[PDB]
Amino acid sequence: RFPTSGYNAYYDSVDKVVFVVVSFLYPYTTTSVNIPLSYLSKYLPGLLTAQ
Amino acid sequence: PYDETGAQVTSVSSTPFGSLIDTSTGQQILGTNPVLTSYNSYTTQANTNMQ
Repeated sequence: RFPTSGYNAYYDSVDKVVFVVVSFLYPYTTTSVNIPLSYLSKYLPGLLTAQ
Repeated sequence: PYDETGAQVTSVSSTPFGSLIDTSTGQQILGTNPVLTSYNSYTTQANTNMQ
């Protein structure tokens, strides 16, 4: 499961959806890197409107 | 005139077209519209094609 503390749960209130983004697959899981906003505005039409 | 929050002002300032709030998915309308460029040279370009 994802953390109960030490996380970020983002609340897009324009699609009204609670999302968490985590770096997973190969190669690098170890080497955490912030996930962009760019491809996420694709897949949520409410990060295509507002924060 | 009387403004929002119960103030009164003399001034009018309008809403600008292409930064309104849509009811389409609760979005925001584009900065360039067909209606925009149609009016941005309305002198010919409001007379369109048949319409």
